[PDB]
Amino acid sequence: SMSWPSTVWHCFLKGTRLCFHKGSNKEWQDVEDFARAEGGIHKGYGSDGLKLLSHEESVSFGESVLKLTFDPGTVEDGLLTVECKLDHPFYVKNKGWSSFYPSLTVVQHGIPCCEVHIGDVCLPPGHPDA
Repeated sequence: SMSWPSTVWHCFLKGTRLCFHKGSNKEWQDVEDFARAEGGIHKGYGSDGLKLLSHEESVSFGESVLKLTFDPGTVEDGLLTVECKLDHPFYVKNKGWSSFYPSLTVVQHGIPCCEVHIGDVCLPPGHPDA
């Protein structure tokens, strides 16, 4: 609808931290450090979308953050847990732009959003349905 913000890797914005449940690195890593380290252990990861399974809120170094767990749809690829800002937007298949905090997303990105819920399939930029 409104055009994509600048993503670092998959649908994830700057400041996101990634924790892959499977593979050679199961530690938390900054998304930019990860994207630089790739070209490529995770090529194509989540290319059909990332289904949100769970969410919670936390504080990290004085900042309120979300912690989310996503399913890419293949057991062998494994789940992904991320830490992201409260205003992180997601482009949900069959629903469009969504956020856990639509008003904070408006201020930070200018994008009007529905509310995200468990079950939503979050698409990467350039997915055919995105």
